[PDB]
Parts: sequence; C-alpha cells; structure tokens
Amino acid sequence: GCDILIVYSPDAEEWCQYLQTLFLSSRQVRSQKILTHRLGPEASFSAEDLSLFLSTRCVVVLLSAELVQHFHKPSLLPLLQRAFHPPHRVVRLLCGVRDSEEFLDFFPDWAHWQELTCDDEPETYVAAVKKAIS
Repeated sequence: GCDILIVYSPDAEEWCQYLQTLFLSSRQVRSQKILTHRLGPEASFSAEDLSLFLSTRCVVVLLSAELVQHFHKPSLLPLLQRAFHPPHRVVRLLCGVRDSEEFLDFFPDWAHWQELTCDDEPETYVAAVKKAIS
C-alpha cells in the first residue's frame, strides 16, 4: 500500500465512512490497503501524509463543497494536480456538487475521471475502484 486513498472534507465525512465499510466488505478490494485523508481546515499535511497523496495507486475524490474550496488555494492546487493523476487512476464521487466545465481549469484531464453519484448502486462504486487499481 497505499492502494486506495479516499480524499474528503469533513462535510462528506459519512460518505467516507460508508465507502470504507463497503470497500472492506467487498471481495475485489477488501484485501487492499485503504487509507483516508481528511482535507482542512485544521491542517495541512504531515511528512507521512503528503507522501500518501503521491504514492497511492488509486485516488477516490469525494467532491463536496468544502473540498472544492481547497481547489482555490494556490499553495495547494499544484499538489492536487500531481496527486490526481493519471486520469484512469482517479475516481470522483459527486457529493452535493453538480459536475461542471469550470473544473477543467483546475484539472485538465477532469473529463477522463471515472465519475460516481450518490444514487449509484454499491456494485457500481466497487467496480469503479476495482477498474482503477487494475
């Protein structure tokens, strides 16, 4: 590991615990190292942390309102571009944020991520991180 990294902000806390339990329940990914990193506003990342961002095999981005606010911090954005790459390794879950063309200004390969919604079947969630680590 790290194999699967769930990046989220505190407003999407429960979505994060939901996916953890689902991923640990499922045969395709239960066996993998599944870590989480909560973004803001209490902190930036520790040495051992920003490591994980760059080192993980697959990233799952919980797209909440509080999370995209971090896309607007220029000290931080360049790290996120290098972390959320390459696009076939990135999954986003829309958490009360409508998808948009503006995101292409922050992440140029945005359109090539795997996208999930709040009303997707659980099998869809797991198939996406299965496809992303494989």
